Amino acid sequence: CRFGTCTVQKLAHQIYQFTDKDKDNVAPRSKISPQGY
Amino acid sequence: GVTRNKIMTAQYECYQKIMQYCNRTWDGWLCWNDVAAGTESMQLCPDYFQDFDPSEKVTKICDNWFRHPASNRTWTNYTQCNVNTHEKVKTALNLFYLTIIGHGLSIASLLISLGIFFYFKSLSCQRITLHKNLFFSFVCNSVVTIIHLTAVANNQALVATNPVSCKVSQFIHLYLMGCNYFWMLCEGIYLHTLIVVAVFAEKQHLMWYYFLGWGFPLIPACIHAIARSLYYNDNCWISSDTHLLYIIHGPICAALLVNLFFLLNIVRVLITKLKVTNLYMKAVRATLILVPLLGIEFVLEEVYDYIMHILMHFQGLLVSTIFCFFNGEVQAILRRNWNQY
Amino acid sequence: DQLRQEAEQLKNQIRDARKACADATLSQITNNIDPVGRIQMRTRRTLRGHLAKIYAMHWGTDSRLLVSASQDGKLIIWDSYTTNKVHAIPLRSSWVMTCAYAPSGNYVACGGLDNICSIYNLKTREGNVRVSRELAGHTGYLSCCRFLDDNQIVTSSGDTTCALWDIETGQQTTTFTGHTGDVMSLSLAPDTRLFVSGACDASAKLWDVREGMCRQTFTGHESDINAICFFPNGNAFATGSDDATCRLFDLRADQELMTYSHDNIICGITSVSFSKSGRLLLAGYDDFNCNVWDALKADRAGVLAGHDNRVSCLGVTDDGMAVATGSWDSFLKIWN
Amino acid sequence: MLERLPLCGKAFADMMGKVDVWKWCNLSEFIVYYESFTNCTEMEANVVGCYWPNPLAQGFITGIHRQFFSNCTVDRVHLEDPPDEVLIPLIVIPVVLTVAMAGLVVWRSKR
Amino acid sequence: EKAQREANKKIEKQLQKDKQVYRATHRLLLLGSGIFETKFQVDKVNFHMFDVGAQRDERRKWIQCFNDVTAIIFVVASSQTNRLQAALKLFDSIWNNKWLRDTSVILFLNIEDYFPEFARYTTPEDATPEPGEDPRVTRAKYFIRDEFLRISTASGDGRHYCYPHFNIRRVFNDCRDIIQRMHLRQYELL
Amino acid sequence: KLVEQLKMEANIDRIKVSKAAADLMAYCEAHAKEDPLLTPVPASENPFR
Amino acid sequence: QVQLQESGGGLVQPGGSLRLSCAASGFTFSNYKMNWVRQAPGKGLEWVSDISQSGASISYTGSVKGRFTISRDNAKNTLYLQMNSLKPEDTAVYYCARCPAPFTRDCFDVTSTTYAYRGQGTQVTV
Repeated sequence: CRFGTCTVQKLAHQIYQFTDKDKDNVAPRSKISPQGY
Repeated sequence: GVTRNKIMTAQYECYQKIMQYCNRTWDGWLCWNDVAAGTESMQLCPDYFQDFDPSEKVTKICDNWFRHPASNRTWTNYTQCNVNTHEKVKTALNLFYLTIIGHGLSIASLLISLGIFFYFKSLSCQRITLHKNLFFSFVCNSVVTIIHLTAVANNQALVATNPVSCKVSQFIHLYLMGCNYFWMLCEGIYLHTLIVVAVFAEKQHLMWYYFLGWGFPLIPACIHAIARSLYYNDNCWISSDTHLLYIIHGPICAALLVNLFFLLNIVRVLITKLKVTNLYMKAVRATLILVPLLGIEFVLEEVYDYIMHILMHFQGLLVSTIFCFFNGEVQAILRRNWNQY
Repeated sequence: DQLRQEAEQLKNQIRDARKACADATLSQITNNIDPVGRIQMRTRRTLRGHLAKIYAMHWGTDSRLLVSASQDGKLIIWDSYTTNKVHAIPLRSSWVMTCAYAPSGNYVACGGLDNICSIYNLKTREGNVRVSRELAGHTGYLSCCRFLDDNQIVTSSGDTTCALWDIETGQQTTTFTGHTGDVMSLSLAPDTRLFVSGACDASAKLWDVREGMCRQTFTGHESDINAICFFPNGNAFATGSDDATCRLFDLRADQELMTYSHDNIICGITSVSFSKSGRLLLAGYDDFNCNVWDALKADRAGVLAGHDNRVSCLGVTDDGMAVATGSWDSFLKIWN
Repeated sequence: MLERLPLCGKAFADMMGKVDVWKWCNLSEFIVYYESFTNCTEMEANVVGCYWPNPLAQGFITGIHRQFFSNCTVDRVHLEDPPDEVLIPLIVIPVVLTVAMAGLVVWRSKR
Repeated sequence: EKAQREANKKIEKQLQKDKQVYRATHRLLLLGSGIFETKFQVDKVNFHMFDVGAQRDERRKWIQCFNDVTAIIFVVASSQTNRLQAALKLFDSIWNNKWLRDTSVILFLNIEDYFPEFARYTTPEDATPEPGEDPRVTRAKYFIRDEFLRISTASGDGRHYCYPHFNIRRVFNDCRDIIQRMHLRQYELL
Repeated sequence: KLVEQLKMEANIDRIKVSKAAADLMAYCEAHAKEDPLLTPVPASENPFR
Repeated sequence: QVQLQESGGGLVQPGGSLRLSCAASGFTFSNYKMNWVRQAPGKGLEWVSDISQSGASISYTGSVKGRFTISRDNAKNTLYLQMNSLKPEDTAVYYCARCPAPFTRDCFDVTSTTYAYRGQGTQVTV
């Protein structure tokens, strides 16, 4: 938010996003490759 | 791989909803809807990989797609969401651990203070009653916050199921956060009526304080619950990119502003009383003492955010240490009761 | 007025008669005593409900009912067994300083800055409690009162006088004069025919309720005597003064026997009361604490901590089972 | 180039016999073969000067997806903000209620 | 025993109504048949002022009963038996009494060779003399106030505050200031 | 009169302290058993525990 | 027993000197605060001077400030009042007073009638 109280909800969202380690660790190298997507 | 499953599932959904200016296309990760020429459609980075943050928004340009040099083909940059992630994960983990340890220490201190207040019946005035209520609201808020953070946000296996238990937990968590931030307003109202107003002690009915601390926070909680159930019904109500959280964070801000006004009036009355009798010493001392009780730390860069996070997640410990562990009356009773064991 | 020379020569004869009658202090012949050690008494009950500071209390003869006088203008009767309030008597004068429980349990008295000992009927056929008689005639504040029967009661007043009252007629049948300071407390003997008195002149006098004469006079204290209480045998009594010490006097010896004091205790005594045996001397002090003194060895055998304000009164039950301790924190504590 | 994609396209069209008519839109069943077909199209590309997303792919895969599985809704979840007229009153009513309740408690406790 | 709790419920219900009228009443002791009571009420705030009647001049015992009052109204007569200095010693004993260190004192006021420090004494310009008043009258009046204030500021230990005054509104505004300072000290603010 | 009161306080047939000190001490020794404050027996029959 | 027997006094011409002494007994002289009280013929009792238990804090009345001095010998349990340059206004019975509360800053009920803990009084006639 622009307030200071939403840090609990923003932190909950950050945990929901940045804890799934079952997916790929490093992003596949098609993005960093200009001859790709 | 489940990430590749998500990739092909997004492709499936998008290229089914096709039949349901740069022409319609599919980059490989996101659906690019056809728009008029001369404009750039920027979409948000997906949730496929660890190095991709769902916070940053990727770009895509059309003037006939983009002409990447040395490629001469359609291309779009995903640079803003591939970098600046590996230490944001670091600070996310650090803030999570700081929150849980601060809430645990606050729970311990507040329960100890509640035990002291309930064992020493000599302190049974309305001030002490409101202190018990505020401490109990703090305890419940911190407990439900730890429960929602360690069992809903950190484990996506239950969020993928999308049950009714996690949404009910979110509702209870928002309601108890409202209670925690409204008992601060109740304490501020009591202080303003005692100091600024000529209200006697042990006089008022004290029921409206209970209704405002425990009954009123149900209104914004239920409003936000129905609003998300009808407009933003996502999984477990964990998304923080919606404006419906303002339904909860508005009354909190209003109560904190009213508490700031009450604090200003209280320090004004105090400095006025100090005129007949330095002045700045106690004038700032009382303010720093009443800041954690009234919760005036949200109306305000490298470490300021961490200091603010500490001030919020260690507020229960601060209030329990100031108003119970350093209180003159409680301390004196403890020291002269220490002669038993 | 040089008969003062005769008065000073006569008090020397009395002082020399006390020196000849003293072979050894009571504390001297005490080595044949098994020490009682540390008496650890705990708060078994805490009667709450009073609004202001509690000034006095008195146990009933049944050792279950007790009356308490607080300066908020209320006379509450407590059942010490179940903490239940039997009666809540509102007083006309809120400045009550003493309260008494009749031996028959049918009446309760109280008094204070109004110089009136109000009698209340507890066994009305209607069922309610109202004033029976207003004993007026004292020109000073009422400090203590004790019932002799349903119709007789002695009162102590701040006008340096004590009076015996007739509850039926409302007349003072005997007035006891001789004190020079404000009388603070009285206490009847077990035979209720004699009673000692403590005033604000560091002196205690022995009185006869019938003839109305001052039998004996006991000195030795240095400040105002605040409380007094008889021994269970009626042959001695203890005194609490502002000089931060307790002293036990003797009737047939006419001399001070013991002095209960310590260097760390520099605050006076607000109340005194002996147990059923008389072995312990309980005393309420101004340091918000109560100290149990060994009446024979003068060594403190226990401390009663827990009160957050000045202790005013102290009462031991007739059977010696419990001790009610009132204080300025509007609380009553029962100890065992 | 485009003629090579016909091989894997017909392979998938023959491989659709695994799912039944009642399970034509059976999701968790055929996405493995769909990924195999996307890799098929990628392999058919990269031989004439085209990447994996190609206009010829945009013209072939549409028919590849439309030939068998039609008239089946995706049933996607829509997660967006309100139309901004039913949001701001729903936000400013709690604030007014809070200030009104605070004033009411103050006014009641004052007397 | 069951019927006994019925009477205890009836009594505690009455005690709750008696607490509402006791905690909302300012009790005052007037110094200067045993005790005369006066219930006056200002701005619908109830005051209960007590005037000691038929009592002896020895006050060191019955003065402890007024340790919890809001304020002791100490009236002084600015005077030959030197009555003013006798009130100074009485105000001195009241101000430094162990049980009145938290009891404020509202000091109500109303010579030449009985105070040698009056010769070399200057009028503090912070004073507010009333219009049409002789300056030497102002010096003699505020000199007596300084004698009582010198005793009031010689002992910082205690919650008692001395409010000197030179009639019912003065007591009302002073009691409001006393309960305000009482509330700030409960929160460790003052 | 202060003199007449002291004159009647000098005609007292007093006894000596060693006799009276042995009587108050023997009273507390023979009555120590009936005081529960000195001898705390089990609280099975105590109406406050 | 608090006796507080005083000494001194007599007839002295105006402008002379005199020294009064208290003979305290029955209590500890070092723990109590001492006072001087005089009673003029036809007038009430009035406080003259007091001295703290230690001996540092000292106060007099305005009529005697600068002329009379207070002193106490805690080792001898006595109190002295050296009177210098007496006036015919000082002709009164001087009582040696002692308020009953020890260890206290307050000194109550001095200069009062029917008040114990005070001596019989010595007559200083000028």
